[PDB]
Formats: sequence, C-alpha cells, structure tokens
Amino acid sequence: DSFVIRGDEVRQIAPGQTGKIADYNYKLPDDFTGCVIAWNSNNLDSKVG
Amino acid sequence: SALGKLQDVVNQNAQALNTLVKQLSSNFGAISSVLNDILSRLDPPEAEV
Repeated sequence: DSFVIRGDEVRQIAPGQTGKIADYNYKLPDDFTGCVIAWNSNNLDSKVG
Repeated sequence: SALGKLQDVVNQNAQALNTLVKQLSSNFGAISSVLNDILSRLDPPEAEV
C-alpha cells in the first residue's frame, strides 16, 4: 500500500494507534504482521507554491 | 458439637464458594475489577492487556 502522509503522522499508521489518519484515512489492523516503510520525498513530492 | 464433621464439610464448601466469589472481585494488578469500565476508559490495546 502506498500513500503520501505528513511527517508528524507516520506514527499514526502503526497497529493499534489512533488519530485522524488512522480512523478516517488508513486503518491498520491491530494484528498487523508487516513493515511500515517510509522515506522522505520533499524534493519529489513538494512543489513551489 | 456432635454433628461437627458434616457441619465442617458444609462450612468448607460454602467458604470455598464465597472465597471464589470474593476473588472474582480482585484486581490482580489491573486498573479495575470490572471489565465494562476498563473497556470504557482505555483504548483497545491497553484494555486488552
């Protein structure tokens, strides 16, 4: 699953965590057996203005 | 004090049952002895723990 989140909201997408992104955008099952892999895309995914 | 054996057996059984009922109301290190309040106060992971 790929999606572009804010830096402050990377912790939300963990198993058994709550927040706006967790409950309204992408919910992780509490029994999630996987890897949350995130990296910066400031050059690629930020545009002037 | 002639029917001591039967009375003692009855008292032991009643005491064991009462002890079990009282022990139902023991925290065992948890926040509360009632599960509904624990579910209400805590998020699903901590409440589950």
